Amino acid sequence: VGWEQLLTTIARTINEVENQILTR
Amino acid sequence: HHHHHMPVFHTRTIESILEPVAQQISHLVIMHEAIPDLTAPVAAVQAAVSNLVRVGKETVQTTEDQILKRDMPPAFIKVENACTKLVQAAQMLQSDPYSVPARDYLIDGSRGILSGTSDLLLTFDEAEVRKIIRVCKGILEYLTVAEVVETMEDLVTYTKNLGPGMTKMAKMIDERQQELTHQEHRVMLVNSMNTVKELLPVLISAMKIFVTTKNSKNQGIEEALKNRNFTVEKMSAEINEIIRVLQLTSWDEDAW
Repeated sequence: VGWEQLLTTIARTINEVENQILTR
Repeated sequence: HHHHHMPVFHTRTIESILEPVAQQISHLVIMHEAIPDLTAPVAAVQAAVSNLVRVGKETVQTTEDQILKRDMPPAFIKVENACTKLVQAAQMLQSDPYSVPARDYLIDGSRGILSGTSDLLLTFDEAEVRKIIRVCKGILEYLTVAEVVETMEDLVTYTKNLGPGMTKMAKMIDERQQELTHQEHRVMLVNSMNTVKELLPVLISAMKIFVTTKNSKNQGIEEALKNRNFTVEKMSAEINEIIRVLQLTSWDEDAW
């Protein structure tokens, strides 16, 4: 695990949460 | 030297969304290692956060859920604030890839984003639980109607209404306990629901006796009334316990 990968993960996770909101 | 703790998320759904981030943060915290140029990846996080904030504001400004409306902002605020730390870190790392304070921001910012996103998901989770509670409260309210049933015709109507109502409530509780991670709370929910379901036929039986007794001559209705009332009281106690348990959280759900 490295910083570049963790940051990519965070960005994707945030997009996931936004999508949850948009579908609710 | 500071000790840390990754969360035991409230539900399986939240766990599946956030577990990867938590695990990756833990890995980096524990690791033994200079950090590359993070300007671009941080900018991608910044853009994601900005989109999320935009949607969050739209929701806060349009929701009729006065409670959701009030609990949401603090979570988005925590996420945004944490994002600013990542931005500052990337700026510092451009001039000094070995910056210790920069690494500190990366970690604090990453953890703050995890904690804020978890808080956000929990606010939406609470709104879902409020829907279950509303159904539970509708059953409590309908249980108060039992005392007004004094004819066999009305008893038929009552049973045909309370029956399906309980079925719906039970289904919501079964589905909810399956989502919870904390075993102690699941057990309490299942035990209370079972107790409630068992009391249902006892209640109908007591109401039938009351109706029969009332519509007869010279019989005393005091005993039938007492027995009916006793059952309603026990059922209401159980439903209130379900309502209480549905709202419980745990210390281990915090990230730090």
